[PDB]
Amino acid sequence: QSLETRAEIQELAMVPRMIVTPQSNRPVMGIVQDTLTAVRKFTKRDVFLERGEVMNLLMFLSTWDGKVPQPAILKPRPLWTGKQIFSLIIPGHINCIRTHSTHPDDEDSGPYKHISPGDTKVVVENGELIMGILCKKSLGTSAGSLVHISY
Amino acid sequence: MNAPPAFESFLLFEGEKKITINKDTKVPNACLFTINKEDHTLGNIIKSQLLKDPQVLFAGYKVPHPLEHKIIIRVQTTPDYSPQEAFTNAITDLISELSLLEERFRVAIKDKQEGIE
Amino acid sequence: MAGILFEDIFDVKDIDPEGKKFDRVSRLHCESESFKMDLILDVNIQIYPVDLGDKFRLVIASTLYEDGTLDDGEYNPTDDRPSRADQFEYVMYGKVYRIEGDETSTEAATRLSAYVSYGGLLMRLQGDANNLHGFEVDSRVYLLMKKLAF
Amino acid sequence: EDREVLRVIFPTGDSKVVLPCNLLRMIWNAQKIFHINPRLPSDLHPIKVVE
Repeated sequence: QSLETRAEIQELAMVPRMIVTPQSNRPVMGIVQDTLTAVRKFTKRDVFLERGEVMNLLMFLSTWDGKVPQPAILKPRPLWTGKQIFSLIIPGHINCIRTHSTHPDDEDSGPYKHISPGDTKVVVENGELIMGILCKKSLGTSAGSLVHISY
Repeated sequence: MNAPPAFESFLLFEGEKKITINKDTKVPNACLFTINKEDHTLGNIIKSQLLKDPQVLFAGYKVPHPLEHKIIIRVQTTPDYSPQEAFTNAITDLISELSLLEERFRVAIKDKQEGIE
Repeated sequence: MAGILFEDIFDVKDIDPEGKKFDRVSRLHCESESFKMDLILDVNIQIYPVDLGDKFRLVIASTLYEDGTLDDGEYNPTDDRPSRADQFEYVMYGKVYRIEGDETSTEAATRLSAYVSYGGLLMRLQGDANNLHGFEVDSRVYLLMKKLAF
Repeated sequence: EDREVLRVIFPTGDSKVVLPCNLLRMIWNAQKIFHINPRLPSDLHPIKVVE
């Protein structure tokens, strides 16, 4: 009911500030439910979008610079890949590694068999998603997660 | 109770106007059209007529919140051609396709059928 | 025309390594007729029906529009400049993430591997002739695939 | 000497400790932003680093 208490809430208690909890120095909140399954399904390497679907998704984004990126496939027809569109969402230059650790790939020795792009590993650089499916391990409330690196 | 009267879904408000145009500053030559009291029925069609046009660089619409009757259309064109003209033309063009569709339909009904009325 | 980073005519050794295989995207395993360069590459098999017996032409370029840069992004469908080979049946755009050979030894720096990513479609090349053209750089490199020969 | 002390700190020999400021992630940012070529010779004198 006052400006002092409104100031005290805005500055101290407000939700974008309750994100990484000191309860166990990992995020308190990450992507949940239905969206999380839809993000898995979306980042797979086989997803491709026509000019219309990309424009529609771009239209729903917020900080979008306004410059449609070049589709990963120019010919025979324009196609954007899933990871690519995701890279517009990832902030300025947030950069993780690893965090592939779902069932996929192998229980540690298979990937060292020279890295044959088994596609699981989640690599991002300069804030642009280079490869690999996103999941609870990347986006979840896990200590090493993407949401942790943005904050 | 807090539920709007259902007619408030489509009647324009006396202090409102049907369309509003605001420039975008992020990129040169671009526009943002606000369509009030309209829905996917209108929004989705205008998107497709604009994308048909080859001078249009970008076109898209988004209904900002489901409980809130309003759509926004972002369109961007080449410097050589105003984005507003493409929108006006896109409607007229669309009006023409539906008119031809209506004439062909009535005539098709007029084809040797019985009980047509 | 683009300054050519790499150029060769490749033969397919196999279309399914490990054999696990999947839809739309498929991983080719290839070998260059110079028999001094190796290639592993994903392609959209749904829009570019590859065959095991097929002999492909592959080109790698740092640009498309004559020589000047294209780092504008923003694919710009309105361009019409015949500067592009565009003559090729399959073209991809992408970034290089790793490049990658033994250099620890005496003068080493001999034999080399490049890893490229085309929006999540991965590529790997081994060589030594591409040593002046492989770079871990921003989104710039294009893969042009054509003709599948005869 | 630090290595020897550090063995006494962690007799169970675990490699995983909680600390502020992710040094690997910052260094990794330095390479990515300055566009440092891993092959080209670096332009850095070691004594500047130690000091």
